[PDB]
Order: sequence, then structure tokens, then C-alpha cells
Amino acid sequence: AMADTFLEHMCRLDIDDPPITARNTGIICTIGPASRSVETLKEMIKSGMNVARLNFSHGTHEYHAETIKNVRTATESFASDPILYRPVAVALDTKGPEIRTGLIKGSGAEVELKKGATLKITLDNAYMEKCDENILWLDYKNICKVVEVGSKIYVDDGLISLQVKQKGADFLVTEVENGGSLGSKKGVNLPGAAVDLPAVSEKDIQDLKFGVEQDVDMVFASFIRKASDVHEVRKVLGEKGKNIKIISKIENHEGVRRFDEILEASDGIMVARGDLGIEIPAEKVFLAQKMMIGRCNRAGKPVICATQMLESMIKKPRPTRAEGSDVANAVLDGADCIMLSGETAKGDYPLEAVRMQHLIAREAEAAIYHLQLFEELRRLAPITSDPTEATAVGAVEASFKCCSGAIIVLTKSGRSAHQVARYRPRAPIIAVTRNPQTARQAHLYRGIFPVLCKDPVQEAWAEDVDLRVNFAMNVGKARGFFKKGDVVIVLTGWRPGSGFTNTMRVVPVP
Amino acid sequence: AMADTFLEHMCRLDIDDPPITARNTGIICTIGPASRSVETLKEMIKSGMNVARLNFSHTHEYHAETIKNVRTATESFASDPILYRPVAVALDTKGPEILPAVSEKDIQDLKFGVEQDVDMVFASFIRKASDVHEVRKVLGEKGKNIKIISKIENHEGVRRFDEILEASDGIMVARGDLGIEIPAEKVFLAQKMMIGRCNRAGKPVICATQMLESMIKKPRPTRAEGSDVANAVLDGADCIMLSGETAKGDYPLEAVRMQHLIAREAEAAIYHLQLFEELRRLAPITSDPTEATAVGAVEASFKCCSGAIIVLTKSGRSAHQVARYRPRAPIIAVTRNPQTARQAHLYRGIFPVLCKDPVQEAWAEDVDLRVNFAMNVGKARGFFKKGDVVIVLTGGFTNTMRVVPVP
Amino acid sequence: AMADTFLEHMCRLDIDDPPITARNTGIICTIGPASRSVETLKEMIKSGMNVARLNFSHGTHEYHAETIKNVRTATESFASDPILYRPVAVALDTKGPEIRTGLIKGSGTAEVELKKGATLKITLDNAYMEKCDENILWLDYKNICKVVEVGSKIYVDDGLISLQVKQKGADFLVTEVENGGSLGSKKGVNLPGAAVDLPAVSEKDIQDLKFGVEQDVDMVFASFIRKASDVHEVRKVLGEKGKNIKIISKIENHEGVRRFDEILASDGIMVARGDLGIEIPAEKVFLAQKMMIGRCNRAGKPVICATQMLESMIKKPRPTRAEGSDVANAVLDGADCIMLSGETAKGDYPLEAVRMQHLIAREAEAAIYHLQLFEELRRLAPITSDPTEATAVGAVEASFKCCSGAIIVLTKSGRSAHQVARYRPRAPIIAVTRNPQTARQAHLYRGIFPVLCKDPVQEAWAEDVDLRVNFAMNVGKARGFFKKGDVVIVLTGWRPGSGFTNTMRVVPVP
Amino acid sequence: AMADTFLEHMCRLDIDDPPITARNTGIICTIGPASRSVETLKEMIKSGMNVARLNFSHGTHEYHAETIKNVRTATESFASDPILYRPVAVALDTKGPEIRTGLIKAEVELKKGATLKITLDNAYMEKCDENILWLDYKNICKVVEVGSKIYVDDGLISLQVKQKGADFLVTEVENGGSLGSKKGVNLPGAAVDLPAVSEKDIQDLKFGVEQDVDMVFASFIRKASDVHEVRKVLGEKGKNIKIISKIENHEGVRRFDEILEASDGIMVARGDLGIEIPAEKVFLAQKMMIGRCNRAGKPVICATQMLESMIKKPRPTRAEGSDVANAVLDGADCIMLSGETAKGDYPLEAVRMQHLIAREAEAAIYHLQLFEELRRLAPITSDPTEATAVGAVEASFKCCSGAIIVLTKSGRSAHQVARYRPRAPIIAVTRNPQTARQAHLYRGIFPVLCKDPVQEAWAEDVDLRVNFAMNVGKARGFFKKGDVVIVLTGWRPGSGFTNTMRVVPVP
Ligand SMILES: O=C([O-])C(=O)[O-]
Ligand SMILES: O=C([O-])C(=O)[O-]
Ligand SMILES: O=C([O-])C(=O)[O-]
Ligand SMILES: O=C([O-])C(=O)[O-]
Ligand SMILES: [K+]
Ligand SMILES: [K+]
Ligand SMILES: [K+]
Ligand SMILES: [K+]
Ligand SMILES: [Mg+2]
Ligand SMILES: [Mg+2]
Ligand SMILES: [Mg+2]
Repeated sequence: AMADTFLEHMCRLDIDDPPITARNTGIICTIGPASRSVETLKEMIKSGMNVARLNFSHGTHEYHAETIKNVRTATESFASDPILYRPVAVALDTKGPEIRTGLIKGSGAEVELKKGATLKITLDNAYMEKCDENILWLDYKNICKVVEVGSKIYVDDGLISLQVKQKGADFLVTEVENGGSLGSKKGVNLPGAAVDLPAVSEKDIQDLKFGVEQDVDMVFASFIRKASDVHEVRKVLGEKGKNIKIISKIENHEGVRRFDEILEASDGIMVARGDLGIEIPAEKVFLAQKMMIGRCNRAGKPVICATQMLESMIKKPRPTRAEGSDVANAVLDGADCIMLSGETAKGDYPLEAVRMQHLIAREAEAAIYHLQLFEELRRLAPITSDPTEATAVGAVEASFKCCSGAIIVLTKSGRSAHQVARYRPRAPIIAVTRNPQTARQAHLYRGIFPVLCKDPVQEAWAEDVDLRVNFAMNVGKARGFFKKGDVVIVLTGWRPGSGFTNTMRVVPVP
Repeated sequence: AMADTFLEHMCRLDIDDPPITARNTGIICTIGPASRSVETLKEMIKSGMNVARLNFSHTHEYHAETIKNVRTATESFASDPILYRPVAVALDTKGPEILPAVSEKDIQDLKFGVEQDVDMVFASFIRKASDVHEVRKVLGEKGKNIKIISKIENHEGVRRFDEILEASDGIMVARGDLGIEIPAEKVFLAQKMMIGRCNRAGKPVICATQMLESMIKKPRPTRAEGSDVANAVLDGADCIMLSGETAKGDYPLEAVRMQHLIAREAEAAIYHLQLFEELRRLAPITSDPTEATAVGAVEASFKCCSGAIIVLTKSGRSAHQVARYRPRAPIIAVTRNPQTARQAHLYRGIFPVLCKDPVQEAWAEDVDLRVNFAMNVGKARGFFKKGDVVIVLTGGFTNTMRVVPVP
Repeated sequence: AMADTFLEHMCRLDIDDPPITARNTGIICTIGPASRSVETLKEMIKSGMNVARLNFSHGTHEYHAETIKNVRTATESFASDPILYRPVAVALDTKGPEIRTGLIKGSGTAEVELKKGATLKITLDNAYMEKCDENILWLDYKNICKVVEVGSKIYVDDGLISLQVKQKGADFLVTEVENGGSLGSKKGVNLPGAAVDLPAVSEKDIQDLKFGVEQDVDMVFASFIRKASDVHEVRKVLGEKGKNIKIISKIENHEGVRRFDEILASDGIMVARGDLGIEIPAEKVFLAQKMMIGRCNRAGKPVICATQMLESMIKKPRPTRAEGSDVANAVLDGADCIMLSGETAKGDYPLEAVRMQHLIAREAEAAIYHLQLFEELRRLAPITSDPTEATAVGAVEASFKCCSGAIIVLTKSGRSAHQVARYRPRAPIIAVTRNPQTARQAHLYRGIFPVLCKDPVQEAWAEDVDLRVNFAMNVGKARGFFKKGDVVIVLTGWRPGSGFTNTMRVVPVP
Repeated sequence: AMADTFLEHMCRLDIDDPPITARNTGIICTIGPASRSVETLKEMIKSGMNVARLNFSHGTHEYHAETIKNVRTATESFASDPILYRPVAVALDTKGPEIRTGLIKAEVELKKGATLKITLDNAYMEKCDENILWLDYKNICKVVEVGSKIYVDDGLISLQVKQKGADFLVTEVENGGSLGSKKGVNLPGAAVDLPAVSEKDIQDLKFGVEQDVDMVFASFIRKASDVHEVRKVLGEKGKNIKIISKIENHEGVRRFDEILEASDGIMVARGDLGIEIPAEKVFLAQKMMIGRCNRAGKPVICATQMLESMIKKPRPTRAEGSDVANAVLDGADCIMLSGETAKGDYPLEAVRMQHLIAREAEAAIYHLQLFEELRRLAPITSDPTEATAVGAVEASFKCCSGAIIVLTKSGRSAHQVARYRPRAPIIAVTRNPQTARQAHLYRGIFPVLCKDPVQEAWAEDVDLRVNFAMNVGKARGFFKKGDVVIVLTGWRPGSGFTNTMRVVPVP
């Protein structure tokens, strides 16, 4: 990042200059049958998984309870050594207002819709398991009240398109535009219709209540379109779930247009590109992506790039060039986390997909033009009387000045570490906490390596601080972030409890 | 653009702001069984193909007929020079495919390329300067004006890159073998490095391979594919390429249309305020009047938000010089040399137009007729409309810039 | 300007690097008894004078008519060679609302000495108008009793003597000497904290401005402008006959600085530091200077830095270090012209003062950080449909790209040359005009070398353009600006008359 | 510094926007007949003097010893009270290789075109007149030639060498005027061979060590060894004495970098400099040196004729007010008064004016660009103190703190903060008296001498000094209770470096 121009910075990128050990971008993995086993989850963790996502679009509460137990069992298998122990977060991703088709008729396995053929859509439950090439059932009872003749209707990842020609009280007559093979229970998208399904349905409420009961760390709330949607999710989690982070998934045109009010009410954002690239033209997704990462970076709030990042690894052991590009560019954009969906839930190469993201994220982070980034984050940040905030930016500046091996942060809520991550140091942030939930939610922020201290509280505040600082030193040495010869930054408070971070030291590693 | 910072530039990206109708990034399509027919080539031109790529990695009689179908489809529109879109022809070698810098079979394809009047050659597995020299020595004096584009597909070619760029007319980032030759996670570094240096030197760079891979079988690309095309344009790739997507896949027209749509949206999103500043800062003081005029016109086009920069040019050089400075505005290059007009597609933002009118005896009348030709092109293609402001560059050098209304 | 930061640009300044032949900053010389002879004026033109300033605070119309005649006689003594002819402007500087004391007592020493704490009576009684002394002081502001308040401070003689008002009275005020010193005759009086009710444009000023129109002056330096309406009264007086006379508003009090934006209504600005640093605290003047120069640069309007720039050269043949610095820094600030007053009107070394301002201006111009200045003037200037503006910025960019020997501009009103100067090329701007007044007014703009083409109008437009272009080419070679085989930028229009500059050429010097 | 461009920053300058209280730029006053008495020296400290300059071109050790004693008397008159106590440094300005004429016949007028013989025969040494001038440069005839120009009395009088002899040269008056006694002589272009460190210099320099001076201003430094010579004479007894090389000739400018590398600081000595090189080039030399000294983190002083007209007048010229402002905008750590305070009629007015202008200028600095460029030009470090300092200045802007409080023994740590040019004042708490006086060489360092005894428990002693700074800042109107300030201390006792930054409210 020594070059005086971004262009010169590009020219100096060198594929033979190896990156640093520490990978800063968090990796979110969707758990499914391919990755649900305790054995596999241990290897997922080893490979670099930081957050387990449980897609409540499918599966019972008993099923997800079991996955959650396997995740925690895999995770606590490493707990015997707190110096190498890596916290793993659990994320609930709601179903939300999904539209799906019914089952293909048992006669059949899948029907071919061919270009220009007619297809009837009905809401008569007699066909809900008898779908075929002439009659398609779906589960949105009021689909007729929201579409008109000429409307487009999209089916199965937007790969099949239908145009309404007749619009009836019970039925719709459609003309197959782009045809293909149609299976069972495929997603339906109605872009540019005013879909009246609730943001938080009754299933979502029970799912969210269940989330609080199983002590999940965060919620990925589907199809958020306005701030009041976020507030309903918040109300459901209630007082008991007040510490669970709400990550609004931006997946439709309205979500993008009202992004600022959604951002202000949310704890973070996911750029949910799968649905988003069907609700809005596929050529516009990258615009929406870079806008949202930029604004979250500017707000200091976590943002997740999601969906089809390594899609071909569902079936192949190495990704496409486009897919390698896309993961790098999400990190360069400024994403706090990258995510995997089918690639880990259902694919033939779950571990290969995690490892590839780990490799690309680390190459991309060394390619960041920190000179310009740190300069602009500072220019867009407000002036304030916050001791923690002035301490965090001081520490980041100092970390650049001595190319520190890490920035060590004692934090109870995680906030002090979040305030450091918002200014994007090159150096990893080792966040020492005794709060296990804090160590799991730390993964939402770029660069925070959360380590969980289980030593007793020391009576003398000074001795307690030194204990946790020394703990971070050993973690740093053990994982190879620095050695005894190096300099590190250390952020500590003047008294116990949240809100008291006001001290930055520059210390040689002992 | 405007915002004082790149970060605020990003925050202001607006999905509902439609882009200017002119698409600056060239689209290179590999022709194969899915695309070799005259009827679909006509539709590939209409959907936005600018360069037909012919992969000699697989008989000369087969390629001669594909080449004939391309020219047939191309001149199918020649009835009208105001709407005629030139299409170039590219020969891609096999190289060492399972070693000789240039093969014996490559020497036969290259010589076959000259006889077929190909506009450019994509040279596979270029590893050093001497490798290009062997290709240009084989192209000889007949293919003197064939543009040579070294494909960087190997570690050494990356390692010896500066050599190769100097010895070449352009570069292709050939990621499919590059991604097996070097670790896949390092390819974005090589891609962005090479595009940066090509942008710095004013030499064309193609970003190639797997950009819309999943459209070989599907009618819509993945989210990562859409991102890859956009980011290649934001890197500065003069052209983006399709290989299997148009050569053999089930949706060749769909692949072309999508690269057109994405490239256009990405061009709208380029942070011109910074890019123009850095290209200028990084480019040397010159005594060449055409170079001084070129950056003067680009600066003028930003100041007045010109509908276009019209460049009268014969060898294309004058127009290339404008394009390296990356105006937002389309560069309408007017030329009588058909090969110049075909080859222009290798430079971002050059919309070539071929004048078929006879020379007027008076140089002034001749200049004005060609300029009026560009005016009609831009009115018809919707680049600008009557009463808009445009930039006109005319002449042994294009040294004169005029700021004129659109009549 | 090749360094990537301003700090590194300073570090690279080099006293052994000689500067380009052409000096861009105009030099305005106040004409008085030291300088009003035809022979001395000739040497002042050879020494670098571009504008003759006539201070109508003193002298009769007959006196000033003679000066003006002598200026034109010396200027036209060079007219036989149009290649070398330097146009020379004439400026009328108004008296404005001046307050002066009377004449000292004849019997006492030419100067009476006032001592700290003494009493001094100020009177309007005309029997004392030529009998001022250390006890009683006449002055010519008949209304000063109405607008001065007890406790307010009165300043006399370039703000060197200060008085504190003690008692008000009928046709008098009783004051106590705060800062003493020697007091002479007809010294200027400042009342910084009064609502001085003298007319913005007095009857004397109206007579003087009509006489300026009669004498064909090029510009008016309007004294003590406080508001836009003041400028409009000056412009009404000049009327239709003087409609082409440039009005330069002198900013010399607090209200003028306060209402600067509305005043800048004007064609240009003078920073009149003499009265300014008495009307406001002297430590604050450089703030006012840098503010006004910056806003005039951003507006594209001429700004003059004036007064005491080389004051010690009134009596000494070389200046103080502070004076060398002030001139250089006025040019680095962005000032279009620098000015001399007593140094050329009444001092012992008028010629040496002109040559020093020439020497310093030239060195400072090579020290401007053009890389930053061009970038910022562009960024702050509006987008435009104007073909001439787009052509001008394009010429300045091209002139930087080929390090051109000059930008040749054909112009009738001046404005095409003005529009180029606004973006501050390093290269000189040779403005070829047939309009003598345009040639004289061009000196108000940084970097414009005006040349007056005497050749008859050629029948065809293209022929006529090529003549004037070749005239500019011969001017540049004869004056040492460029030589054959160098490259220059040439700006010409598509049609005779003002407003049609569109055309920019990069052409070798034949 | 909130404007996106320097141009917009200029346009937003506002004369009705009052400055902050603390003045960051140091003021160096030449003490002489006008300013020697204990009474006015006191009023000079109250008016803003920080460094007392003693010019050993003139005067005897005894005279200067009495000057030094009157400086220490006024300064300690305030010592009763360490909260308000302002330390005052003492600087010794060497004579150097000065060429001076003899005693006339007491002035003598001289006219252009006339002849003037200059002799080295020490007989006419006290019989100088319109026909024969005597000067003390014994090799002058070796180092000038027929056609050379010679300047006398601050470059006002000029002569041209028409005939050369053994002990003489025959010259024609180029610019005349009232010649006088013992005036100064310059030979621009003449390769003068006089020694950099003279015999009298060694005596004067040894005299400075015994008088406990804080810094030497070494005249006419031409090369690195010259600084090495001044340093060797100061020896181990005076190893803690800062050597400021005075740049006042063409070779000093050409050889500036190696002189900077060898010195503790630089003075831009514009008087001789603007005679040795063309006056229109002085501003380039001044901006070059202040920039390179800013880059390197070493103090730089802008001196000579900043307020020259105030020697006789109570108000300065517009050019002088602008010169002081622009020196501060250039980057200078201190500005200087010479004749204005040593012999003139208004030395308290001059000190006060330099205080007033410097304050308004520091308020006008475009910190946004300045801080960004100082970092980009400063190298990556492994020193904890250095990274802590830049981190503290970054924190400074982030919370716009009242001050950066630095505990420091040698001063170093406060110097490392200062080089990054924070807007907030740096209150450097020290128990070392020499450290507290020398700190004035560095822009922004408001030094305070803690006199309370050491406390046994280190963290008790640290807090003692910290709360001293708090009272200091609250009393001098820098901040008020509740304001945020930055505090730089050590971490572990005896660590030797200042690697701890805390963001605390003022108690
Ligand atoms: O729900 C999602 O994550 C999506 O659509 O990408
Ligand atoms: O050969 C190629 O084009 C490649 O590997 O990308
Ligand atoms: O009138 C003036 O020129 C002044 O006050 O400086
Ligand atoms: O010695 C000095 O101070 C000078 O020459 O300016
Ligand atoms: K879901
Ligand atoms: K999934
Ligand atoms: K006046
Ligand atoms: K001296
Ligand atoms: Mg979705
Ligand atoms: Mg005035
Ligand atoms: Mg000296």
C-alpha cells in the first residue's frame, strides 16, 4: 500500500508475494446433509468456518436442534486448549415470505416446460402434489390479486419465466417464455408486484422464539423491505433475545431503495444475491452490492456477501475463474463476511469450498489499498468525545506506523473491538473476552479474532488485565501472528466493565 | 464521477439510474458449432458481438467457412454505413497443447491467418519477448498490421510480463490455463496487475475465460459470473470475452446480451474523477502533438459532458490515444480503412464507423463530410441529438480539437 | 510540480534552478513626482510596469491629465515595433470617503510631537484648518461628532498615532493620546469603530470618474467599497460611455470583508492592505488577503495585492527580507497583480522597486505547485455548455502535457484569454488583439501577455486568423518565450466576433 | 482543515473567527541595550518571549554574563509558582567568519562612482574614511578578482574591485550612503577561507558551556564538518547543548542535507543569506529548509527582519505582518526578533505582534493535508514511542482534545509528537530544567517544570505529574473540567520509552 495512486497500486500486485497468516474475512457456512456430521463439522472448523448458518426455509425444529447440537459438539471438541480454541457462531436464517410450487405428479421425475407453451397456475389444493406441464400449483393464496396480464412470473432460481395472459379469481393462464425442466417445491419470484405476504409470519415467529430458546447468536432475516420489518423481528426476539444480532437480508428492489432506514434499525446487512438477482436485473446486482458494502463500511456495521460465490464447487472440486474473482472482489469491496450456501449444505466438496474461500480471502486482504481506505474511513467518520472511539483510531494509526503483528483488545460486549475493526487495520484484532456470546458475535466484523478467556477474575484489576493481555500474546505466538521480536498494540480500560476502553499501548512481544 | 472519495462514490451507486446507451467495452465471442451459422451470427452482431474469435486449438477448411459466415453476416448490414457495425476476426493459436515457442502447426495457422486477412492473433502460452518475436517474424511483412495479443497463461509469462507487453500490441489475461498453472486464488492478482500495466501503457487488454461459464447450460448466469464481468470492466479491461458460452453452449445470444448489459452498467459506475487523474499523473510529458491534443480533448469532454469525441483517423492511432485516457463519452472513430475500423474494437470506448464516400478533392470539404458522417451516426444510434455539444479531432498528425454543436 | 505531495514540493525548491523568461504576474505602479517624467516612465516600462495607477486622493484634473499624457507618450515611444510593443494600462484610483487632518502650525517645527497620556483637542473650527499643533487638531470630516462615541479610538497617520475620545462636544472632541509620536500635515484618519456616514461616491468622486471616462482610462480602483450598491453607484456614474471600463473594488474595511461575496458585482478586487490593517487588527490581514485571493481565483476574477509590499525601498536601494517574502507569497497565494505605491510615486528607487517585483514574481511563479492548483481549480469550477470554457481547460491541460512554450489566444474582448488564465497554466498566454483597450485591460489577469496587432483586416477569416497567429509566433521568438521546433497551443474561433472561440491546435513553432 | 481542497480552505478563512489560547510557535528575542534590564525582560516573558538570544558578534563575556544573569532573574521572578511558570531558554549566537570594517576616523558619507581603497595595513585600521577603508579579512586579495562586488553594512553599500594589490584593492562605489564604524562585509561568489570555528569562537563556545546555555546558533555553517567542529569544542561537558546551524551562504544551501543530518536544528538566517544569494531567491531557500526540517522532525527557525520597521515604529508594515504569518504557515518551529528587540524603541510591541500573528496563523494551517503528508513521508518504525506519538496525534484530531500531555525526561518523546504537528498544545511535563527550556525549539511544546519530589511508587509519581499538567492547562485556559485530553506516559517503570496513550476527562 506504498503506491501513490490506485493504478500504481494495481500494477505492483505480485502473485509471488505471500500473504500473512491471519485471515480477516469471516466465513459463514450453511449446514446441511453434506456437513451436518460432527466429524465433518470438526473439519469445517479446521478449514476456517466461523459461523454456522441454519436455513429455516426447510427442516423441522427437531432437525435444526440436532444440527445445533452437532455444531456445538464439534466446537467444544477443541475447548480443552483455550489458546487454539476458535469460537463458532450459530445463525438462524428465517424462511420469511417465500413462494413455492407444489410437488410434480408421481407419474412424471420432472416435466419439460417448452418455450411458448401454455401453463395454468391454480390455487386449488387438489393439485398441490399433482404438478405437471399443464398445471402448476403454488402456495401464495393471493397471487391473483397482485399480478396482472403481461406480468412476469419466475420459477426455480429465476431460470423459468412465465407471462400472465389471463387472470382469474382462482387461476392464471401463462405463456412459457424461457422454458426448462421443472421440479418440485421450487421458489417463485414476482418482481414488480406488491406481494402482501407478512414480513414475519407465524412460522417465522415460532422459528424466532425457537432461536432464542436454543441461544443462537444472530438472525438472518429474509426479505426485509422496510425498517418496521426489522422492528417486528426485534419485538419477537424481545427482552430475552435482546442480545441476538439482527442481520437484515436485502433481497428485493424495495429493500435496496429503503436501505438506509433498514441499516439504521439492523445490527448488520446481508447482500442476499440469489433472490436479489431475480427481483432486480442480474446486471444491476454488483451495483447494489458495492453500494451496500460501502454504506455499511461507512456506518461501521457488519455486511455479508452471500450466495453462489463458489456455486460450481457444489459438483466440482475447484471453482471457476469467475467464482475466484467474485470472492476476491467481495473482500476488496469491503465485506465483513463471505458466505457459502449450497456449496456446504448439499455439495460434494464442502471442505474444499471452505478452504478455497480461506485462501482467496487472505490473498484479497493483502491486496487492499489501505492507504486510501484508512484515509477515507477517517475522513467520513465524525468527531466525538468518545474515549473508546479516539483510542480505536489511535491504535489503528499506530498499527500502520509500526506494522504491528496484531491489535489486542480486551472487551466484554465486543464493542471496543468493533470500533477498531471499523477502521480496517491490516493487522488482525485479537479480542479477549470472557463472554462466550461476545466471542461468537465477534465474527461478524472484519479482522476480529475472538479468543475466549476462562481464567477466573483476578481481584486486582491490574493483574486481571495483564492476565488477559498475556493470554492474547500466547494465542498470537501459537497461531503464528507474531514472534518475541515483534511489536503489537494493546487496548485496555481503566476499570472493569463495558464502556471504559481508553488506553492504547505499543508493546514489544515478550 | 463526482464524490470526493471512492468510498462515498460506492455509497452513491444507484440501481435505478439507467446508463448512457453506448457500450464502451468490446465483446469477443468464440465462434463454434453453436454460433458458426450465418443466421445466428447476424443475431450475435445485433446483440453486440464485435470480435469473432476462432480457436485454432481445433481444419483450415472449417475455419475458412466460419470466417466466410462471419463476413457474410457482417456485410449483411453493409447496405447502410450509418448503422453498419464493423466486426473483427481473431485467430487464436493452439501453442504447446498436450516445447516449441511457436509450433510448426502454429506457423501453418498463422500463415493461414495472413492469407485470410485476420485482424488480430491471440498467441497462446507466450512466455517471453522472443516468443512474440517468433510469432511476428512468422506473420512477416504481409501480416505487418495484424495486431498481436500475447495470452498470459503461465507463471513465467506473468514473471516476464513487462518484456511481453513491450513486445506485444496487447495482452489477454487467459485465466483458464493461468488458473491451473498458478494457484486459483492468485489469479485476481495477475488479472488486476496486468490490466493496470496495460492501462498504464495504453495497450489493449482482454479479460478472458469462464466469465459466464454457467450459461453454457443455463439461460441466466450465477451471481459470481455477473460480478466477474462487472469487475473486469471496473479493472479497466478493454474487452471481455466469451469462449464455450458462445462456441458450443445452449444460449449463445443470451451470453452476448448479458455481457453487453453488465459492461454498460459497470461503465456508468467507473470512478472517472480518480481514474482520469491517475492516468494523467502516470503518463509522461510529450512532444507529440497528437498526444497533447488527445488528453486535451478528453479533459474538454469532461468539462462539457460531451455526447461524444469524434476522431477522424486512418491508422486508428489518433483514436487509440484518446481511448487510453478513458473519457466517459463514446469515441466515434471515422475511417476509410476497413481494417482500422475492425481493429478499433480492441480499445475501450471506440465505436468505429467506416466511411465509404469518395475522397473530396478539397481537404476541407473531405474533413467536413467525414465529420458529418459521425454526426449522423450519433444521431441515429442515440449517442447524442441535435444541439448537443461534441468534440471533434482532425488534422501528419491529428492536432486540432473543436467544440461544436450537433446539427 | 512533479512531487506527489506539497511538503515534498517545498523540499525540492532549488535556488540554482533558473526560471522561465516570461513573468506572469502584472505590476501596477503608482505614478507620482518620482516617476511621472516621460524618460522615467520609459524605463519603468522597460523595467516591467504594466499598469500606471493614478491616485486621485491628491492632485488636480490638470495634473492627472498631464501624467496620463506622459504615460501614453512613453508607451507609444515603443509602438513602431508591434512585435515588442508592450501595452500599458491606465488606472484611476478614487479618493473615496477619506478623512485627513489639516496643516501644522507655521511657527512650530514641521512636525509636532504628541506624548503618551497628553490631551489633544480635535476641532472642526476652520480657523484652525492650517494651524494644527500638539494641542488642537483640525480635520475635514464635518460630521465626525455625530458618529464618534466617547471611549472610541481615533487613528492618525497610517494608524501610527492612536487617540482615545474622552468628551464629546459641539464642533470638537477631547481625546487623550494613547500611542504618541510625531504628527505632520494632512495625515489620514481612521475610525475603525464608527458608522462613518461619508458618501460611498462623493461629488468629487463623480467628477473624477467622469473625467476618467473623458480621459479613456482602462479601469477604476474604487476606494472603500462596502457593499454591492456602492459598486453599482460607481457603475452608474461611468454610464454607457464608460460601460467597458473595468471596476476593481478596493476592500479596506470590516464591512467590505464581511460583504465580500456580494461585492465581488465587480470586475475584480484589490486587497488594499494599507487602510485594511488599520480598520481591522493587523495580525488578521493575511487571513483577509488569502481569503479574497482564493475566492477571486475560484470566481475567475482579477485580484490585486497592494500596499507596503516593498515599503523600505522608498528610501533604500534593496528591500527587507520581509518584503521579498511578501511579494513571493502574494504570487503563491494566487494574486493576479502586485502593486507599488510610495515605492514608485515618491521614493528614491522607483526603478529598482519595479525590477525587484519583477525578479521575485518570476521566481515565485516557477515555485507554484501547479499539480495541485490545476486539479483543484478544475474540481471547483462548474460543468458548462460553454464551448469556449471547455476549449480553455482543454488548452491548459494540453499545455501541461507538452510543456508548451505558450498558449496563443486570438481574442477581441479579452474573455477567451481570461478564461484560459483562470486555470493558471504555467506557460505564458499570448493574447493577440486588434482592440487597444482589450490589450491594456489584459494585464489584470495572471499570465496574459497582450499584443496589439496593427495589420489590416484580411478579406477572408482563415487568412486573417493565420496572420494573427504568425504575429504571435514572431512575438514569442523575439521575446525569448519559445523557439522554432518548440510546440505551442493556439486558440482560435470559427467565426469573427466575440464568443466563438472553440478551436484548439497543438502546433510546432516554425 | 475541514475543506476538501486547499483552495476552498483559503476561501473559508474568516477574520471574525477567534483563535485558541495556546500559541504553538516559539519566539526568540535578541537581548540588547533596549531589553537588558530585569524590569523589561520580565515584561518580555509576559509578552511571550521563550528564548533569549545573545549575539556574540558584539559584546564581552562580562557584558553577556550580566545579560544572562538578568535573564535568569526575570525568569525566576515567576518561579515561586510552577503552574504559571514559563521556562525561558538562553541561546548563544556565535560570531563566525565575520568580515568587519574598522573604526572610522562617527559616520562618513560616500557617493556613487567615487573611488575607495580598501587596505589590510593595520595602520589605517582606526583611520577609516571616504578614501581608505580597513577590514580584517587578511586573505581578501586572494579570494576576490578584478570585477568582484563587495557589500558593506547589511548589503546596503556596494563596491566593485577595479585594481588588485598585495595589501590593497582599488574599488568603485556602486551604491553609496552613510558608511560607519565596524560595519559588516559580504563577498558573494568569493570563496572565503576564514575558519568556521574561530579562536574567539572556541572561547565564546567554552564560555557558553560554563554559563549553562541551552543552545548554540552557529554562524555561517557551510558543511557537515563545521557542525562537527562546533560539537567537538562543546565536548562532553556540553554534549547536551543543541547546535543549530545557521544557513546564510550559497554553500550552506547547496550542502544543506549533510548539515541537517549533523545538526540539532537549523536557523534560516535571512540577513546574510539575502546578500550572499540574490534577494529574490531567499524565499525559495526558506521554504526548502523549513520543509526538509519538517520532513526530518528537526527544529527550524525563521529569522532576521521579520518586523524590521518596528525598530522605529509602534506598528509593523503589511509586508512584515504577512512575513510572520507565512513563516508559520511554511512550518517554522520558531520565529525570531533581532534589532526589533535588541536596540529598537518598541521591543515589547514587537514581541506582542509576533505572538498575535503566530496565533492567528496556526489557526489557519490546513492540518488535513499537513498531517496526511507528514505521515506519508515518515518511515515505518519499530520504535514504540514513535508509533505511540503519531497515534496520539491521530487521536488528538479525532476527539479535538484540549491538549496532549507528555511526560518526558530528555524531551525526546515530546519532540516526536511535535513532528506530526497536532493542532492541540503539547504540555510536556519534565523535572529536567534543561529539557524544559530546550523544548521551545519545537512547535507546539508548552513545557512545564515539575518541582515536587519524586514519589516512590511509580504510578503515584506518574499521576502527580499528570495532574500537574491538568492544573496548568485549566489555569492557562487551554481546557476546562470535563474536556477530553490525551496523556502519554510510560507503561512499565524504567522501560525507557513513552508507549502509553490514555483518553481521559479533565478532573
Ligand atoms: O436468501 C438468500 O441468501 C439469497 O437469496 O441469496
Ligand atoms: O487458453 C486460454 O485461452 C486459457 O487458458 O484461458
Ligand atoms: O488605498 C489603498 O491602496 C490602501 O488603503 O492600501
Ligand atoms: O546572522 C543572522 O542572523 C543573519 O545573517 O540573518
Ligand atoms: K431463507
Ligand atoms: K442453502
Ligand atoms: K487611496
Ligand atoms: K552573528
Ligand atoms: Mg433469498
Ligand atoms: Mg486606502
Ligand atoms: Mg549573520
